[PDB]
Amino acid sequence: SAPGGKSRRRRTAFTSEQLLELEKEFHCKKYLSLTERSQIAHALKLSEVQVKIWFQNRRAKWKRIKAGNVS
Repeated sequence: SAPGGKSRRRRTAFTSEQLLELEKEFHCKKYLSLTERSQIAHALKLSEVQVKIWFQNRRAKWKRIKAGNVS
């Protein structure tokens, strides 16, 4: 059963199916250089423009849980 979590701005036209590889690289390495980012982008059908903003999502995960503030 999926964990849900109703916060998601739809800002792209990718699918879980094209995303598989795009997440799979996190199991190879923690970082995707320009040459490396252009592999998956050219591996399926994706747009290196969108890849720029795809990284704007890579902070939400722990902030969902670590929803908290500073003095």
